[PDB]
Formats: sequence, C-alpha cells, structure tokens
Amino acid sequence: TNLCPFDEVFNATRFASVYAWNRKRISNCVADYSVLYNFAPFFAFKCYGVSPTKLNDLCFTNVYADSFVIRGNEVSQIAPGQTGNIADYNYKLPDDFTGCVIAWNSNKLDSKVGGNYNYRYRLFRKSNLKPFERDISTEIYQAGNKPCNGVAGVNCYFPLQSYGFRPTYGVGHQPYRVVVLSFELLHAPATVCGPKKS
Amino acid sequence: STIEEQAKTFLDKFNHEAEDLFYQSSLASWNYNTNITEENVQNMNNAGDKWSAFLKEQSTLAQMYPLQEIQNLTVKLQLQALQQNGSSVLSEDKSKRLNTILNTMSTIYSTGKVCNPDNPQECLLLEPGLNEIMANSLDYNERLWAWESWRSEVGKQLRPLYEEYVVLKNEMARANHYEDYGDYWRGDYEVNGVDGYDYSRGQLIEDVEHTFEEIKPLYEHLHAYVRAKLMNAYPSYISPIGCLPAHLLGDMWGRFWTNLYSLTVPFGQKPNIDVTDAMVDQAWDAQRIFKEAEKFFVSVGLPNMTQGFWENSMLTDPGNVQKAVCHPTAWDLGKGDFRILMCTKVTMDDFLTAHHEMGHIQYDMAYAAQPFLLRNGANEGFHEAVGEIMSLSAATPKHLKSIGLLSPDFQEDNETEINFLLKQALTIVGTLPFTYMLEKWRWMVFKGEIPKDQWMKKWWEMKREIVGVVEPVPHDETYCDPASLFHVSNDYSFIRYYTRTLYQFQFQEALCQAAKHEGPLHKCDISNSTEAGQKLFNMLRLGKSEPWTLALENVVG
Ligand SMILES: *[C@@H]1O[C@H](CO)[C@@H](O[C@@H]2O[C@H](CO)[C@@H](O)[C@H](O)[C@H]2NC(C)=O)[C@H](O)[C@H]1NC(C)=O
Ligand SMILES: *[C@@H]1O[C@H](CO)[C@@H](O[C@@H]2O[C@H](CO)[C@@H](O)[C@H](O)[C@H]2NC(C)=O)[C@H](O)[C@H]1NC(C)=O
Ligand SMILES: *[C@@H]1O[C@H](CO)[C@@H](O[C@@H]2O[C@H](CO)[C@@H](O)[C@H](O)[C@H]2NC(C)=O)[C@H](O)[C@H]1NC(C)=O
Ligand SMILES: *[C@@H]1O[C@H](CO)[C@@H](O[C@@H]2O[C@H](CO)[C@@H](O)[C@H](O)[C@H]2NC(C)=O)[C@H](O)[C@H]1NC(C)=O
Ligand SMILES: *[C@@H]1O[C@H](CO)[C@@H](O[C@@H]2O[C@H](CO)[C@@H](O)[C@H](O)[C@H]2NC(C)=O)[C@H](O)[C@H]1NC(C)=O
Ligand SMILES: *[C@@H]1O[C@H](CO)[C@@H](O[C@@H]2O[C@H](CO)[C@@H](O)[C@H](O)[C@H]2NC(C)=O)[C@H](O)[C@H]1NC(C)=O
Ligand SMILES: *[C@@H]1O[C@H](CO)[C@@H](O)[C@H](O)[C@H]1NC(C)=O
Ligand SMILES: [Zn+2]
Repeated sequence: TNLCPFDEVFNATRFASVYAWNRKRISNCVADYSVLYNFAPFFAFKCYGVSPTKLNDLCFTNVYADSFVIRGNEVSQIAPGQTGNIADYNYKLPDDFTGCVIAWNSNKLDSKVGGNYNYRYRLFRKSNLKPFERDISTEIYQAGNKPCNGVAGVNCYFPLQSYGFRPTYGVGHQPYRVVVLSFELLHAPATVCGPKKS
Repeated sequence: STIEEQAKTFLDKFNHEAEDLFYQSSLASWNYNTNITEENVQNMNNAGDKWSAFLKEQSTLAQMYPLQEIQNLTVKLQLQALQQNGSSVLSEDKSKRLNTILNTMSTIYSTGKVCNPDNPQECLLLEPGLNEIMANSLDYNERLWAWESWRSEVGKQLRPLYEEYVVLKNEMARANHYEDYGDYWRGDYEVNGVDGYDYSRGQLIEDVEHTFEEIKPLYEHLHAYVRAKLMNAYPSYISPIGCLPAHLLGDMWGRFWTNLYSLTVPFGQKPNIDVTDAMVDQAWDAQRIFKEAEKFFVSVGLPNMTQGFWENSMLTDPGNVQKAVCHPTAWDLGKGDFRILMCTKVTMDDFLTAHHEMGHIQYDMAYAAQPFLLRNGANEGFHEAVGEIMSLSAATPKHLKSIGLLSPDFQEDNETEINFLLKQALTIVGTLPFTYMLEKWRWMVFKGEIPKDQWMKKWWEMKREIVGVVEPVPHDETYCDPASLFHVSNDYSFIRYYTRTLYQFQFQEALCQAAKHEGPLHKCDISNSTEAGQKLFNMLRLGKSEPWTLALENVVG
C-alpha cells in the first residue's frame, strides 16, 4: 500500500520558521497513525477534534501537516482561543479545530553555540491574523502618525525578530518543533484513512 | 495611538533587544571570571561596551515620550527607569575630569602601601597584611602604628581628590533636578502616586533617625560590656567611663566588632556548635552540600533547580591551571540560565554560604516572568535580606540534627544560647551605629551643612557622640579618614546596609508566625512549613512591579 509520507514531514532536516510556516497536504492513501511513536521524545500529544479513540477507524477527505519551529513556553499558545504574539501574528487556530497538534524538543539540532538567527517571527502587525492565514510581507511597521516612507527609525520598526537559540538555555527558551495535523471532511465518499486488520 | 501605544511598542522592541545583548555580555563576563586568560578579557570588554553603547543610544531615543501623559503604572515605571540621564549631562571636560578622579581614588586605595619606621624596605599593602595585623594582633603599639600610618599615608592623598569629587557630583545631581547628590542616592526608596503607599525622599531621613532611637538602649549595654571586658586585655589604656579607643575594635575602621569575640566570649569553656568534623567524617562533598540546600528549599514549597544549573555551575575549584575568581556569587545571565560560582570546601561556613547563594537564585527564578527592566529586588535592600534569612534559619541545631550532622540527642543549654547570641550581636548590632553615622556624614557633606574646613571636626564629633569611640591621635584638616574606606572612595551607597539589617528580621518574624513557632525567636525554623513558602513567594514573584511599600506589606503587615 501507499503510506502517508509521515517520516518525510516528521523528519525534515530543516524546518520552516513560524511566520512563514510549512504546509504539506496528504492525499488519498493509507493512514497509519500508530507508527509515529517511533522516536517519541514528544512534549504534547493533545487532540481536540478526534479524541484518542478513533485513531484509524475514521476517515477524512484530506489532511494538512503544518510544520514550524518555535520557542518552548509558547506551545501553550497553539490552541483555539489563545492570545499572544504567536496566536495573533504568526499562526491562528479556528475554534472548530478537528485535527490536533504535536510538539517535541529539538535542542540538540536547531541550537548552535553562537546563535542560530535563521528562525524569525513577527511581533508587529496592524491587526490579528485569520485562521490558517499566512503573511510574509516585510513592510516597515508604522507606529507613529508620521509616515516613514520605508526606512527604520522613530515610531517605525522592522516587524521581525529572531530567536537566538543556544544550547545553554532553560526549557521554555529552547527550540521546539511543532506539527499540526488538520483534518477535513467536505464531501468525499472515499478518501485517506487507516488500514483494517486482515 | 496618542502617546501610550507608541511607548508600549517601543518597550517591546527594547525588551526583545536588550534581553539578548545582556545575555551575551554576561556570558562573556562569566567565561572570563571562571577561566582567566587574555583573549577572554578582550571578548568581555567587547561585549561590555557593546551593551553599554546600546543602552546609551536607547536612552537618548526614549527621551521623547513625556512621562506626564502615561497612565499605566508598569510602562511608566519602565520608561522612568530608562529615561534617566544619569551622568553625561555634564560637559566633556567635566565628565573626563570626573572619570579621572574616580579611577585615581580607586587605584590609590587599591595599591597604597605603608612601611615600618625602622626597616623602610618592608612596605605592606592593606589587603594581605594590614587588616591582618589589625585583626589578629594584641600589641597596643602595633595596632596603633598600623591604624595611624594607614590614615596618615593614604588618607592624606585622597583629601584633595575628594574635595574635587564632591563638587562634580553635586553639579551632575543638580542638573537632573535633585538639589544634591545625597538626594540622588535616596531617590531609590521614593514611591510616587499609588495613593496609600507613597514615600518621599526626605521621609527616609526621619525613618532612619527614628528607628535608630530605639537601638541605643541595647547598643549602650553592649558597648559597656565590651568596654569592661577590654580593661583586662589592655589595662591602663581604657577609661572605665570614657569611650573606646578607635584602634582596638577589631579591624581598620570598626565596621564589624566580630573580632573581639575571642576576648569577650561569655562562657569560654562551652564550645559552640560546629559540624566541620562530622561532614568530612560522613564523607560529604560539594554535591551533597548543594543537594541538601535544594532539599531544604523545596521543603518549604519552592521549585527545584532548573537542571541546567547542575551542569553549567562551577561548584568545585578547577585544579590544575584554571585561574578563577573565588568569590561565591550567583549568576542570572537570563533566558532561563542560572548558575553559581564558588570554590567550595567541606566546612560549616560553606554549608551556610550555599544556602545564601541558593536563596539569591530562588529569588531570581521567581520574577523571571517580568519585563527586562523590572527584574530586581523591590529596592536595594531586599535581595540580601531574602538571601540572609535562609542562612539564618539553616544554622539552628534543630535543623542540623534533623539533617544528621548532630548527635540525635545533643541536649542544648542556656549557655551556648548566650555564646551564640553574643557572636551574632557583635556583627549585627555593632555595625548599626557605624553605618548610620557614616551615611549621616555624607548626607550632610553633599548638602553643604559642613563647610570644607570642618570635615574632620564633624567626623570626630559624630564618632564620639553616636558610635562612642575616640581617636587616639588628633587629626587636623589635612587628613580624610572617611575616604580611607572602600565604599567612600569608590562611590557606593552605604544605606543599603542599614535597611537590609532591619528587613532581614521583620521577614524572619512574620514567617516565624506562619510556621507556628513557640519558643524564642532565635530558634525559629521555617522548614517543612508550606504557608511560609507561600507568604514568601507572594512577595518574591513581584520584582520592581509594585512599590516596595506594597511588597513589604504583603509579608509583614
Ligand atoms: C531522520 O533523518 C536522519 C537523517 O537522514 C536519520 O539519521 C540516520 O540514522 C541512521 C540510523 O540511525 C544512520 O545510519 C544514518 O547515517 C543517519 N543519517 C545521517 C545523515 O546521519 C534518522 O534515522 C531519521 N529518523 C527516522 C525516524 O527515520
Ligand atoms: C580557558 O581558556 C583558554 C583560552 O581561552 C582555553 O584554551 C584554549 O581554548 C581554545 C578555544 O577553542 C582551544 O581551541 C584550545 O585548544 C585551548 N588550549 C588549551 C591549551 O586548552 C581553555 O580551553 C579554556 N578552558 C576550558 C575548560 O575550555
Ligand atoms: C496596563 O495595565 C493593565 C492593568 O492595569 C495591564 O493589564 C494586564 O495585562 C496582563 C497581560 O499583559 C494580564 O495578565 C493582566 O491580567 C492584566 N491586568 C488586568 C488588571 O487586567 C497591562 O498589561 C498594562 N500594559 C502593558 C503593556 O503591560
Ligand atoms: C536628559 O538630558 C537632556 C539634555 O541632554 C535634557 O534636555 C532635553 O533634551 C531633549 C532631547 O535633546 C530635548 O528635546 C529637550 O528640549 C531638552 N530640554 C528639556 C526637556 O527641557 C532632558 O530634559 C533630560 N531628561 C531628563 C529626564 O533628565
Ligand atoms: C541557665 O539556666 C540555669 C537553670 O535554669 C540557671 O541556673 C539558675 O540560675 C538562677 C538565677 O539566679 C539561680 O537562682 C539558680 O540557683 C540556678 N540554678 C542552679 C541549679 O544553680 C542559670 O543561671 C542559667 N544561665 C544563663 C546564662 O542563662
Ligand atoms: C520534615 O518532615 C518530614 C516528614 O514528616 C521529615 O522526614 C522524616 O522525619 C521523621 C521524624 O524525625 C524521621 O523519622 C524520618 O526518617 C524522616 N524521613 C525522611 C524521608 O525524611 C523531616 O525530617 C522533616 N524535616 C524537618 C527539618 O523537620
Ligand atoms: C524535584 O526533583 C526531585 C528529584 O530528586 C523529584 O523527585 C521532585 O518531584 C521534583 N520536584 C519538583 C517540584 O520539581
Ligand atoms: Zn548575598
């Protein structure tokens, strides 16, 4: 059978930053859920839509795997109805969320002595994002009433900053890889779901 | 978007920048302190000026949000901490002139030498060798030679520099609307606009002078007892109704009387508690010490150590060649990285210094969720007070025998009680009249109430009146005796040692009630009591967010 490319999305050597997050859609195939426990360092296997009793018997038209990397103590913000920088300017979750989120520590990989400035995140925006929205513009955020015609300075800043990940950080200040599996049942009669025992 | 939102966004940018720059600076400084090389000094200075320039430019950039239009207390506090000009409000000539005399005074103090009148090729420094004569000897003439020569050969160089330093500091303080330097210093206890917890900068003087009026009844009896006990070690030199000669007090200035203990122990034949033997006998190590400290702390309800603390911390002295500054401190680099730097040795003293340091760390782990500019004790006196009550409680026999370092019975007696309380009072109480006196002199010198031809006259009048000691040799207006002290010549505020002594006991009393203690106060022990931990945490976790008069009320009442 054709299996979900789980290990290709759950083991990507380089993940995406949070504001420009990666989204990979999985098409019709077999959905082997109870195989992701291979490594299992994990941090939070909570699920909102489907509780841990319908792991493979239920089906969905298509699933989206969203991948990115955040700091530790912000994983709590990844939930429908949360507030905070990550919950407003980098990722939003709808209150009717049917998939669920997964996270794990990755300190040994994404942290380098001297700072790993490749990961960034947005801390300035004119208004909150929309569920599953994505923004990549780098326009100079205006704070004051004087237009800055695109140059950093007073009352207008570059709306991006970067985690300086290092190994000598406490938990909650260490890199954490996050994957969101959002399900979808629009109208498809036959689609991707779990295998049956023969 | 009027004024407040822009201020908030600016503060967010600052919080996210300075948090990283400070981490880099502090990490460089730690690496230098723990492994002394040459290039380490270069990296340290690079990170240092990198951070300092950023702070200065942010200061200049923040002087545009007027303080009168902000309404939130938090952002107002941050902006006020950030806006202060500090120095650099002077001219460039003047600022360079000031930075020169500061270093000159510090260097004179650090490398001054005096030498014998008979073998002038035997010059002694202060640190390893003068305050050893003053601390160990019993020869009246030797102590007198040391006390007099240190002031006559080094104090006489600091006078023309201190007279010039006073003026520059007063100008720098007046340019910021403060009326003098002393007010600039007292400006740390000031609280404005909370409607019930205010505190003027002039009220501190009345509080200090009123709290000191109730200690004289006890200081007088302690002074009389010590004077009577000295008329047997230096007969014919002490008058039974006069003051004490200033050179017989235990150290070069008289800041602590703790060296007169050997001469004035009440019951000399009762050796006080010590477990230095039973620790090496049960084969204890640094790891055991700090595990016991962490256990005592978690016992009251405070969290564990962050487990990164065990790996990065330098608990034992690196052996071969890793030259390190052995002075026990706690480091709060930030972002969740707390460390300890101390060169432990299995002893009883290190068993208490461990508790002191871990108290500091437990304080820092509490307010770590605050904005970067609000990570500090409620004022300058809270930090060491919180650190001190831990070692205060972790030295009681009731705690030691519970650990196991004592015999399971160890019947105590009311003679070791006195032997202990006296050794305490020579350090705690013996230093309160000195402190309050010194800081009263400086406050009057900066203000102008003492014309500069009467500095020594007022100094030695206040010494005889308040502290109760007399000088053994007259001193005209060419000397400068206060400048021969570390804090005076290096420009450090000295009142934080007065108030810290007071709070340290208020806390100890309040917590003692939450643990439901019965007997004397000096046997209190807060271990195994969670309500004490809660009362303490509800003040620890504030930082500078609230006025210190509120945090103090959260515990004492
Ligand atoms: C995720 O990818 C890495 C990199 O391809 C895998 O690491 C390999 O592990 C095997 C056995 O452990 C080694 O023989 C290879 O040399 C490793 N690759 C590299 C580049 O060093 C890792 O096993 C993958 N994880 C899973 C669960 O398959
Ligand atoms: C203490 O500092 C010294 C000098 O900075 C370190 O010695 C050298 O450090 C460099 C840094 O990478 C190494 O490449 C060299 O091999 C080191 N030389 C020697 C002779 O050690 C030293 O390593 C530092 N101490 C520790 C524990 O790292
Ligand atoms: C302005 O003051 C208000 C309260 O006076 C602060 O509101 C708090 O905000 C934090 C989160 O930022 C909440 O956890 C608290 O519950 C809020 N307090 C109240 C009483 O609602 C606000 O944070 C202040 N401004 C800033 C920029 O922090
Ligand atoms: C800090 O120092 C400056 C001078 O270096 C003081 O003077 C103000 O500086 C700003 C910025 O250049 C000017 O816009 C004002 O016109 C200056 N004069 C004022 C405000 O009267 C400034 O007042 C000082 N601020 C504080 C808080 O002491
Ligand atoms: C320690 O306690 C003992 C017993 O409570 C004290 O000894 C008594 O002291 C009183 C005081 O005048 C005398 O009247 C008794 O005769 C003493 N008892 C005996 C058996 O001699 C002792 O004075 C206390 N010492 C201290 C320093 O507190
Ligand atoms: C704090 O309380 C705990 C539990 O009540 C004490 O631990 C026990 O104390 C009893 C009483 O002496 C001993 O018989 C046990 O051997 C102890 N067991 C353990 C695992 O500690 C603890 O001694 C108390 N500590 C203090 C300082 O009172
Ligand atoms: C502290 O660490 C010990 C491990 O020795 C563990 O048993 C305990 O549960 C921890 N407590 C907390 C509050 O972390
Ligand atoms: Zn301390």
